[PDB]
Amino acid sequence: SKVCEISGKRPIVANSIQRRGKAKREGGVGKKTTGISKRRQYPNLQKVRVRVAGQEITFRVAASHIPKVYELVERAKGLKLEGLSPKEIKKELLKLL
Amino acid sequence: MKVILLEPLENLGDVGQVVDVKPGYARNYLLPRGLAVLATESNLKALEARIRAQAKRLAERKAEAERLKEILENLTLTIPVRAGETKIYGSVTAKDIAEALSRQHGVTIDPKRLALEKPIKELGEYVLTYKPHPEVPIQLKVSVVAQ
RNA sequence: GGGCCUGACUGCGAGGCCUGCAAGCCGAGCAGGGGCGAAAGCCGGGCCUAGUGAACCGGUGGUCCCGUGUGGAAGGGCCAU
RNA sequence: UGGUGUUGGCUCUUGGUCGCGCCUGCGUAGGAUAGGUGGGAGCCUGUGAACCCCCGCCUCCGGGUGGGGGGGAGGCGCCGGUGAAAUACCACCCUGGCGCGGCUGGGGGCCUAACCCUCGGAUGGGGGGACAGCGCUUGGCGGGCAGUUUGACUGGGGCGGU
RNA sequence: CGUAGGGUUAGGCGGGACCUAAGGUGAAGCCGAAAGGCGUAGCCGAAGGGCAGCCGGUUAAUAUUCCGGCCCUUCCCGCAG
RNA sequence: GUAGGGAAACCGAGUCCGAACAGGGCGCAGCGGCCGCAAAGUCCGCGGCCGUGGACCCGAAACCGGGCGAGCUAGCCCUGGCCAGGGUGAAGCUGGGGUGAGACCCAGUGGAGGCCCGAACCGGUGGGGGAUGCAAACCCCUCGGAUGAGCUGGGGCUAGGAGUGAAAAGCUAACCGAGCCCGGAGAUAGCUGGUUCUCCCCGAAAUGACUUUAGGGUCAGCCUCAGGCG
RNA sequence: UGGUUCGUGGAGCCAUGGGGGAAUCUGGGCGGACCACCGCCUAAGGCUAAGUACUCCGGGUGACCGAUAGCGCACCAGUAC
RNA sequence: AGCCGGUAGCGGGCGUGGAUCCCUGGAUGUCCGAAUGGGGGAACCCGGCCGGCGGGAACGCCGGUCACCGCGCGCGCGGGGGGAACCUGGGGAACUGAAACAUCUCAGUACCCAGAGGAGAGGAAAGAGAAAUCGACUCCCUGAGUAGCGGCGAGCGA
Ligand SMILES: [Mg+2]
Ligand SMILES: [Mg+2]
Ligand SMILES: [Mg+2]
Ligand SMILES: [Mg+2]
Ligand SMILES: [Mg+2]
Ligand SMILES: [Mg+2]
Ligand SMILES: [Mg+2]
Ligand SMILES: [Mg+2]
Ligand SMILES: [Mg+2]
Ligand SMILES: [Mg+2]
Ligand SMILES: [Mg+2]
Ligand SMILES: [Mg+2]
Ligand SMILES: [Mg+2]
Ligand SMILES: [Mg+2]
Ligand SMILES: [Mg+2]
Ligand SMILES: [Mg+2]
Ligand SMILES: [Mg+2]
Ligand SMILES: [Mg+2]
Ligand SMILES: [Mg+2]
Ligand SMILES: [Mg+2]
Ligand SMILES: [Mg+2]
Ligand SMILES: [Mg+2]
Ligand SMILES: [Mg+2]
Ligand SMILES: [Mg+2]
Ligand SMILES: [Mg+2]
Ligand SMILES: [Mg+2]
Ligand SMILES: [Mg+2]
Ligand SMILES: [Mg+2]
Ligand SMILES: [Mg+2]
Ligand SMILES: [Mg+2]
Ligand SMILES: [Mg+2]
Ligand SMILES: [Mg+2]
Ligand SMILES: [Mg+2]
Ligand SMILES: [Mg+2]
Ligand SMILES: [Mg+2]
Ligand SMILES: [Mg+2]
Ligand SMILES: [Mg+2]
Ligand SMILES: [Mg+2]
Ligand SMILES: [Mg+2]
Ligand SMILES: [Mg+2]
Ligand SMILES: [Mg+2]
Ligand SMILES: [Mg+2]
Ligand SMILES: [Mg+2]
Ligand SMILES: [Mg+2]
Ligand SMILES: [Mg+2]
Ligand SMILES: [Mg+2]
Ligand SMILES: [Mg+2]
Ligand SMILES: [Mg+2]
Ligand SMILES: [Mg+2]
Ligand SMILES: [Mg+2]
Ligand SMILES: [Mg+2]
Ligand SMILES: [Mg+2]
Ligand SMILES: [Mg+2]
Ligand SMILES: [Mg+2]
Ligand SMILES: [Mg+2]
Ligand SMILES: [Mg+2]
Ligand SMILES: [Mg+2]
Ligand SMILES: [Mg+2]
Ligand SMILES: [Mg+2]
Ligand SMILES: [Mg+2]
Ligand SMILES: [Mg+2]
Ligand SMILES: [Mg+2]
Ligand SMILES: [Mg+2]
Ligand SMILES: [Mg+2]
Ligand SMILES: [Mg+2]
Ligand SMILES: [Mg+2]
Ligand SMILES: [Mg+2]
Ligand SMILES: [Mg+2]
Ligand SMILES: [Mg+2]
Ligand SMILES: [Mg+2]
Ligand SMILES: [Mg+2]
Ligand SMILES: [Mg+2]
Ligand SMILES: [Mg+2]
Ligand SMILES: [Mg+2]
Ligand SMILES: [Mg+2]
Ligand SMILES: [Mg+2]
Ligand SMILES: [Mg+2]
Ligand SMILES: [Mg+2]
Ligand SMILES: [Mg+2]
Ligand SMILES: [Mg+2]
Ligand SMILES: [Mg+2]
Ligand SMILES: [Mg+2]
Ligand SMILES: [Mg+2]
Ligand SMILES: [Mg+2]
Ligand SMILES: [Mg+2]
Ligand SMILES: [Mg+2]
Ligand SMILES: [Mg+2]
Ligand SMILES: [Mg+2]
Ligand SMILES: [Mg+2]
Ligand SMILES: [Mg+2]
Ligand SMILES: [Mg+2]
Ligand SMILES: [Mg+2]
Ligand SMILES: [Mg+2]
Ligand SMILES: [Mg+2]
Ligand SMILES: [Mg+2]
Ligand SMILES: [Mg+2]
Ligand SMILES: [Mg+2]
Ligand SMILES: [Mg+2]
Ligand SMILES: [Mg+2]
Ligand SMILES: [Mg+2]
Ligand SMILES: [Mg+2]
Ligand SMILES: [Mg+2]
Ligand SMILES: [Mg+2]
Ligand SMILES: [Mg+2]
Ligand SMILES: [Mg+2]
Ligand SMILES: [Mg+2]
Ligand SMILES: [Mg+2]
Ligand SMILES: [Mg+2]
Ligand SMILES: [Mg+2]
Ligand SMILES: [Mg+2]
Ligand SMILES: [Mg+2]
Ligand SMILES: [Mg+2]
Ligand SMILES: [Mg+2]
Ligand SMILES: [Mg+2]
Ligand SMILES: [Mg+2]
Ligand SMILES: [Mg+2]
Ligand SMILES: [Mg+2]
Ligand SMILES: [Mg+2]
Ligand SMILES: [Mg+2]
Ligand SMILES: [Mg+2]
Ligand SMILES: [Mg+2]
Ligand SMILES: [Mg+2]
Ligand SMILES: [Mg+2]
Ligand SMILES: [Mg+2]
Ligand SMILES: [Mg+2]
Ligand SMILES: [Mg+2]
Ligand SMILES: [Mg+2]
Ligand SMILES: [Mg+2]
Ligand SMILES: [Mg+2]
Ligand SMILES: [Mg+2]
Ligand SMILES: [Mg+2]
Ligand SMILES: [Mg+2]
Ligand SMILES: [Mg+2]
Ligand SMILES: [Mg+2]
Ligand SMILES: [Mg+2]
Ligand SMILES: [Mg+2]
Ligand SMILES: [Mg+2]
Ligand SMILES: [Mg+2]
Ligand SMILES: [Mg+2]
Ligand SMILES: [Mg+2]
Ligand SMILES: [Mg+2]
Ligand SMILES: [Mg+2]
Ligand SMILES: [Mg+2]
Ligand SMILES: [Mg+2]
Ligand SMILES: [Mg+2]
Ligand SMILES: [Mg+2]
Ligand SMILES: [Mg+2]
Ligand SMILES: [Mg+2]
Ligand SMILES: [Mg+2]
Ligand SMILES: [Mg+2]
Ligand SMILES: [Mg+2]
Ligand SMILES: [Mg+2]
Ligand SMILES: [Mg+2]
Ligand SMILES: [Mg+2]
Ligand SMILES: [Mg+2]
Ligand SMILES: [Mg+2]
Ligand SMILES: [Mg+2]
Ligand SMILES: [Mg+2]
Ligand SMILES: [Mg+2]
Ligand SMILES: [Mg+2]
Ligand SMILES: [Mg+2]
Ligand SMILES: [Mg+2]
Ligand SMILES: [Mg+2]
Ligand SMILES: [Mg+2]
Ligand SMILES: [Mg+2]
Ligand SMILES: [Mg+2]
Ligand SMILES: [Mg+2]
Ligand SMILES: [Mg+2]
Ligand SMILES: [Mg+2]
Ligand SMILES: [Mg+2]
Ligand SMILES: [Mg+2]
Ligand SMILES: [Mg+2]
Ligand SMILES: [Mg+2]
Ligand SMILES: [Mg+2]
Ligand SMILES: [Mg+2]
Ligand SMILES: [Mg+2]
Ligand SMILES: [Mg+2]
Ligand SMILES: [Mg+2]
Ligand SMILES: [Mg+2]
Ligand SMILES: [Mg+2]
Ligand SMILES: [Mg+2]
Ligand SMILES: [Mg+2]
Ligand SMILES: [Mg+2]
Ligand SMILES: [Mg+2]
Ligand SMILES: [Mg+2]
Ligand SMILES: [Mg+2]
Ligand SMILES: [Mg+2]
Ligand SMILES: [Mg+2]
Ligand SMILES: [Mg+2]
Ligand SMILES: [Mg+2]
Ligand SMILES: [Mg+2]
Ligand SMILES: [Mg+2]
Ligand SMILES: [Mg+2]
Ligand SMILES: [Mg+2]
Ligand SMILES: [Mg+2]
Ligand SMILES: [Mg+2]
Ligand SMILES: [Mg+2]
Ligand SMILES: [Mg+2]
Ligand SMILES: [Mg+2]
Ligand SMILES: [Mg+2]
Ligand SMILES: [Mg+2]
Ligand SMILES: [Mg+2]
Ligand SMILES: [Mg+2]
Ligand SMILES: [Mg+2]
Ligand SMILES: [Mg+2]
Ligand SMILES: [Mg+2]
Ligand SMILES: [Mg+2]
Ligand SMILES: [Mg+2]
Ligand SMILES: [Mg+2]
Ligand SMILES: [Mg+2]
Ligand SMILES: [Mg+2]
Ligand SMILES: [Mg+2]
Ligand SMILES: [Mg+2]
Ligand SMILES: [Mg+2]
Ligand SMILES: [Mg+2]
Ligand SMILES: [Mg+2]
Ligand SMILES: [Mg+2]
Ligand SMILES: [Mg+2]
Ligand SMILES: [Mg+2]
Ligand SMILES: [Mg+2]
Ligand SMILES: [Mg+2]
Ligand SMILES: [Mg+2]
Ligand SMILES: [Mg+2]
Ligand SMILES: [Mg+2]
Ligand SMILES: [Mg+2]
Ligand SMILES: [Mg+2]
Ligand SMILES: [Mg+2]
Ligand SMILES: [Mg+2]
Ligand SMILES: [Mg+2]
Ligand SMILES: [Mg+2]
Ligand SMILES: [Mg+2]
Ligand SMILES: [Mg+2]
Repeated sequence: SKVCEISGKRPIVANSIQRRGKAKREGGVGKKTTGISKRRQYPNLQKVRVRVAGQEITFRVAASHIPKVYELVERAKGLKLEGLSPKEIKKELLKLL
Repeated sequence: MKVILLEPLENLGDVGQVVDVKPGYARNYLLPRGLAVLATESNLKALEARIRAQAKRLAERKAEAERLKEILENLTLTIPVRAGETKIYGSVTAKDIAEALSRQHGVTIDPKRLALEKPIKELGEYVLTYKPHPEVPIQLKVSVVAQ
């Protein structure tokens, strides 16, 4: 319920629009709005744990950008990552974005 | 999802083959256990350039062995021994033929490859396969003679 | 009471009644195509006064007026309900 | 609460669909049980015949069709009976059914590795487990809360009446 | 009360250079559009724990604080065991 | 502004409805002896009144946003403190009795309890006083609890549709059925009030219709001013 | 869902939380559903003066005020209270 | 050619060898504050390390230095906080109006928050939209209360 670390996808505000009535195209009198109230639409945030340079790195990422994580690992094969901490590996992974 | 198998897995495919499986299978079983790699375009050339290079080293064996099948099959290794009538007092071994094909005719050869279980204990004219590479077996004519 | 019928018209409408508005009401006459009558003529529902509901939004039939570069189409307008 | 994403493996079982083997098709008339349109004036037998009997299957009650054995070489069409179409043989497809497969819909069972819980030990063990949680979406219940509405005349107002 | 001058003296009294309580804060970590919310340790947090001074005299005004008497604590250095 | 008519296509001093060349709707138009001159229309000034805006001025009860408050009060948490004196005399214990052993009875010991009387302390029952008070809750007399669900110091946490409540919609800083401050903000008020020099001419209405209208409005009626008619 | 004049409307365009998910100019997006024709334009990387806004500050100028006015404050005022 | 602020006085001084005073630069600048050694009830308290001072080891004082985060190959550069309005972005009411009220309006306004700078934003066409046309963006005038949107109501408005 926050921020995709790969895409930057963020919780956005949306309206919930309650309607009644038969649509004009169905031959009806037309749609009437019985209510409009704000709500939030969240990214489909999921945990993705991967191993890089021996250490275990966790990403909080929207489902839409899950393959972008595994790509970052392949692109991380050509980096001097050995011996760094997980916090340091993550920064190097995201730097390759 | 397309992947490149690193190993032959039952009813899945052969090593180095590009198969298509479900995302979760590849992400939470195969790729973590080293059983397959993502069929990305980048390492899809890595696969291709191994298929390429491995075929190159092999056809270089089948065309270096062929040149060694030209020198042999077009000569005869005459071997002089001490022999009584037909039985030899000593024996001519594959090692002997090799060390014979050295000093004579110039070609050094691998003894352990020649097809000869027991040492030759009689005179005559023998036809001995070499096999420096399968499907390329060199027939060598070796003539055991006395004195 | 009976005969033939569909004027329980279409296109209009001088002139008025009533009246704050918007409505309601009466209407001769002209044309189109008719009904009845020999004809003069009558006929635009019903002896009369109640039996009703402005807009908006939408349905249906027709019209073929608009059609977002152009031809169409979507969707509207108009007449009728 | 349905669909769907995160969400995967194996199997069994029913469903649907194509691929393939296929086999199934019953009037009067007409050999007999004629799926249809073409191709068709021939195919078939040491890829052993007319037929004797044991085996499943299909039986509109004739059979049909699949094996096996004996024997081991002739049998059906073209003709005509014949019907709307009429026959050996070769394709395309039609009915329905079955089997091996695709590819998926449900269902049952099991797995583990996502995900969740846990364990002085943690690139691990244990438990749950593709469920639950969570994201998008569907319909529902919903004074827990929120915004409001709840007409006028009237011998005051309400009540009644209008 | 107005103006001015003077008056509050501590190693031992109370607080701090000690400790922890609720609670607050908060490396690690978790969460949230932003602001921020949480959070084991640790830190802060007292009138609780801990810790060595009694009696008398003196000033216009301070006194376990100055003075007198008799005591005591910690730190540093050194000596001896 | 110089062209209008039609939903429009379009036509145009016409156009629209229509079969119409019918009828109707809406449209189409200076004075003198070329010039003055008066004029479409238009520009600017000025004045009346209307629309928009807080719109003549002052006034709500309220609604919303962001902060500020538990030094009062409510509850809890941590850590300390306090409760004279007297009375009642549970269990247990011991001894005696009792019995097959017991139950149990009696005396002594004992010291329990949202036990009793009563100060401190915590309350606030009835009456009187007070009522521009000593006091925006006080005073006198009386009265309830006073080892407990007791009282109290210090240190803390919980708050506004929220807290806390042995529950009274009580309390959350002397007015709480939704705190306070600042902001939206000059909210809105068809209601009440108020509206400031002088003189001159005219001079009403309180009806009708309709109205979630009835003490408010739109139109008409009635008043007034300018132009015109006569 | 939002933005736009567009409140579901025939609803395109621009943006995007969810699902699916391409191509490299013979590719692609747009001209208000959609299709054809004809044109326009090159998304998914970034930067870029000037013309524009404001007035704590400085100056200049008022058919602006003149101590109940003009800033809340002409004065020791964000003060006393 | 006077001067030691408002500020006179007391008691003392300074200036044509150029004072006071005005401008520019520099020096000094206690303690708190982003506040940053640590703590904290701002302006107080308590430390480590190196150097100095005292008879100085205990004690105290003086100078230097020591927060956290980001970025780069232990050392560097950067960040933090503030500013009257103005700006952009992320969130975002209600009274009110519709003579009731819910869609709608008030309004993407008030306000909160993040960031920016002397401005900010936008900006070099996957534009416009019918001109066989134009040629980044910003801003003013106009187009125009037009086109349209709208319980086709109130209103909104390119
Ligand atoms: Mg919804
Ligand atoms: Mg519709
Ligand atoms: Mg339609
Ligand atoms: Mg609607
Ligand atoms: Mg998650
Ligand atoms: Mg995962
Ligand atoms: Mg998506
Ligand atoms: Mg996807
Ligand atoms: Mg009659
Ligand atoms: Mg009759
Ligand atoms: Mg007739
Ligand atoms: Mg008339
Ligand atoms: Mg009338
Ligand atoms: Mg009537
Ligand atoms: Mg009528
Ligand atoms: Mg006639
Ligand atoms: Mg006639
Ligand atoms: Mg006639
Ligand atoms: Mg006749
Ligand atoms: Mg006639
Ligand atoms: Mg007539
Ligand atoms: Mg009648
Ligand atoms: Mg009659
Ligand atoms: Mg009648
Ligand atoms: Mg109507
Ligand atoms: Mg309406
Ligand atoms: Mg309509
Ligand atoms: Mg039509
Ligand atoms: Mg047309
Ligand atoms: Mg068109
Ligand atoms: Mg065409
Ligand atoms: Mg056309
Ligand atoms: Mg057509
Ligand atoms: Mg049409
Ligand atoms: Mg009609
Ligand atoms: Mg659901
Ligand atoms: Mg799923
Ligand atoms: Mg299981
Ligand atoms: Mg398991
Ligand atoms: Mg497990
Ligand atoms: Mg289990
Ligand atoms: Mg699930
Ligand atoms: Mg759905
Ligand atoms: Mg729902
Ligand atoms: Mg309800
Ligand atoms: Mg309610
Ligand atoms: Mg309201
Ligand atoms: Mg109502
Ligand atoms: Mg009602
Ligand atoms: Mg009502
Ligand atoms: Mg009433
Ligand atoms: Mg009455
Ligand atoms: Mg009456
Ligand atoms: Mg009365
Ligand atoms: Mg009365
Ligand atoms: Mg009633
Ligand atoms: Mg005094
Ligand atoms: Mg003195
Ligand atoms: Mg002393
Ligand atoms: Mg001490
Ligand atoms: Mg010390
Ligand atoms: Mg301390
Ligand atoms: Mg401590
Ligand atoms: Mg952190
Ligand atoms: Mg915290
Ligand atoms: Mg804690
Ligand atoms: Mg400490
Ligand atoms: Mg402490
Ligand atoms: Mg203490
Ligand atoms: Mg103590
Ligand atoms: Mg002490
Ligand atoms: Mg002592
Ligand atoms: Mg003295
Ligand atoms: Mg004294
Ligand atoms: Mg003294
Ligand atoms: Mg002493
Ligand atoms: Mg020693
Ligand atoms: Mg017109
Ligand atoms: Mg006419
Ligand atoms: Mg017409
Ligand atoms: Mg006329
Ligand atoms: Mg003139
Ligand atoms: Mg004029
Ligand atoms: Mg007016
Ligand atoms: Mg206003
Ligand atoms: Mg006003
Ligand atoms: Mg006005
Ligand atoms: Mg309200
Ligand atoms: Mg309300
Ligand atoms: Mg409310
Ligand atoms: Mg608040
Ligand atoms: Mg208190
Ligand atoms: Mg309290
Ligand atoms: Mg305690
Ligand atoms: Mg206690
Ligand atoms: Mg206590
Ligand atoms: Mg007591
Ligand atoms: Mg007692
Ligand atoms: Mg007692
Ligand atoms: Mg006692
Ligand atoms: Mg006793
Ligand atoms: Mg006892
Ligand atoms: Mg006893
Ligand atoms: Mg006893
Ligand atoms: Mg007692
Ligand atoms: Mg006693
Ligand atoms: Mg009690
Ligand atoms: Mg008691
Ligand atoms: Mg008692
Ligand atoms: Mg006492
Ligand atoms: Mg009390
Ligand atoms: Mg008290
Ligand atoms: Mg009291
Ligand atoms: Mg009480
Ligand atoms: Mg009393
Ligand atoms: Mg009494
Ligand atoms: Mg009393
Ligand atoms: Mg008395
Ligand atoms: Mg009284
Ligand atoms: Mg009294
Ligand atoms: Mg009183
Ligand atoms: Mg009293
Ligand atoms: Mg008393
Ligand atoms: Mg008493
Ligand atoms: Mg008493
Ligand atoms: Mg009692
Ligand atoms: Mg008592
Ligand atoms: Mg007592
Ligand atoms: Mg008692
Ligand atoms: Mg107690
Ligand atoms: Mg207490
Ligand atoms: Mg307390
Ligand atoms: Mg306190
Ligand atoms: Mg609480
Ligand atoms: Mg609170
Ligand atoms: Mg608060
Ligand atoms: Mg409130
Ligand atoms: Mg509030
Ligand atoms: Mg409520
Ligand atoms: Mg509540
Ligand atoms: Mg209570
Ligand atoms: Mg207050
Ligand atoms: Mg109160
Ligand atoms: Mg009260
Ligand atoms: Mg109030
Ligand atoms: Mg309220
Ligand atoms: Mg409220
Ligand atoms: Mg209060
Ligand atoms: Mg404020
Ligand atoms: Mg306002
Ligand atoms: Mg007001
Ligand atoms: Mg109101
Ligand atoms: Mg006035
Ligand atoms: Mg008069
Ligand atoms: Mg009247
Ligand atoms: Mg009316
Ligand atoms: Mg009515
Ligand atoms: Mg009425
Ligand atoms: Mg009324
Ligand atoms: Mg009345
Ligand atoms: Mg009224
Ligand atoms: Mg009037
Ligand atoms: Mg008159
Ligand atoms: Mg008049
Ligand atoms: Mg006149
Ligand atoms: Mg969409
Ligand atoms: Mg919208
Ligand atoms: Mg529409
Ligand atoms: Mg749209
Ligand atoms: Mg829309
Ligand atoms: Mg799109
Ligand atoms: Mg998206
Ligand atoms: Mg192209
Ligand atoms: Mg293309
Ligand atoms: Mg596009
Ligand atoms: Mg398009
Ligand atoms: Mg375009
Ligand atoms: Mg188009
Ligand atoms: Mg373009
Ligand atoms: Mg490009
Ligand atoms: Mg830019
Ligand atoms: Mg320039
Ligand atoms: Mg600039
Ligand atoms: Mg600029
Ligand atoms: Mg300027
Ligand atoms: Mg100025
Ligand atoms: Mg003046
Ligand atoms: Mg003056
Ligand atoms: Mg004054
Ligand atoms: Mg003043
Ligand atoms: Mg004066
Ligand atoms: Mg000033
Ligand atoms: Mg003032
Ligand atoms: Mg003043
Ligand atoms: Mg003052
Ligand atoms: Mg002075
Ligand atoms: Mg002097
Ligand atoms: Mg002097
Ligand atoms: Mg000089
Ligand atoms: Mg300076
Ligand atoms: Mg100093
Ligand atoms: Mg400082
Ligand atoms: Mg500090
Ligand atoms: Mg600190
Ligand atoms: Mg030192
Ligand atoms: Mg020293
Ligand atoms: Mg220092
Ligand atoms: Mg230091
Ligand atoms: Mg900041
Ligand atoms: Mg800033
Ligand atoms: Mg800044
Ligand atoms: Mg914004
Ligand atoms: Mg942001
Ligand atoms: Mg927003
Ligand atoms: Mg904003
Ligand atoms: Mg809100
Ligand atoms: Mg509202
Ligand atoms: Mg308002
Ligand atoms: Mg209005
Ligand atoms: Mg308004
Ligand atoms: Mg209203
Ligand atoms: Mg109203
Ligand atoms: Mg109301
Ligand atoms: Mg409203
Ligand atoms: Mg709006
Ligand atoms: Mg503002
Ligand atoms: Mg500039
Ligand atoms: Mg810029
Ligand atoms: Mg470019
Ligand atoms: Mg114009
Ligand atoms: Mg708007
Ligand atoms: Mg404009």
